[PDB]
Amino acid sequence: LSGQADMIVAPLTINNERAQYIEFSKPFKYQGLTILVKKEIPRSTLDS
Amino acid sequence: KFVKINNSTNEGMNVKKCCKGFCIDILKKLSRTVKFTYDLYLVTNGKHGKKVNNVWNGMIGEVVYQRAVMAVGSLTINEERSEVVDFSVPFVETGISVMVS
Amino acid sequence: LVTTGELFFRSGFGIGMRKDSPWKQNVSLSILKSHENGFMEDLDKTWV
Repeated sequence: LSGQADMIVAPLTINNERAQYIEFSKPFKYQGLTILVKKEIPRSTLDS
Repeated sequence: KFVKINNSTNEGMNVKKCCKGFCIDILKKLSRTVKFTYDLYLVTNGKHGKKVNNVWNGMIGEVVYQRAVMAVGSLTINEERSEVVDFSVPFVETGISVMVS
Repeated sequence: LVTTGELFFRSGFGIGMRKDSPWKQNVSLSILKSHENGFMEDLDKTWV
């Protein structure tokens, strides 16, 4: 909503708060949002 | 809906039989939010859409000819369909898969 | 690291645009045609 602009090609999630001023096209990738968690080496190796 | 009278007879009585499910709920919610009224009815000839000799077998055929606004149901977004009628934002992701056992 | 949980707030990405421009119909049709042609699937597989 500015000057040069004229298109946007990037990950831009579809949402209600952004669909009034502008409009999008048919989605080219369906993707939700998940949880990413850290990992550690298991201690149940019977080392002792 | 429309049901043919027996098999040989070409008449028919438009009986009333209420239908329900997944998409009907979203139709009801849309009606509540946008505050309009509807008189939904089932299709008569064929099923879904398949152009043949520049003729569509209902569904799409009943929206192209300005005979029924909107086509609520299980309609897959395609390449030729989007050129005749105008679709909206999808709400369920789907495609082609396999079912071997 | 590992990704756990289940998908929620499922949506899709999309190419942006400004207000109303003539590019809308052509862009949407081209994206749909590419999607149904398997080109997008192959490119995504190769790059991801």
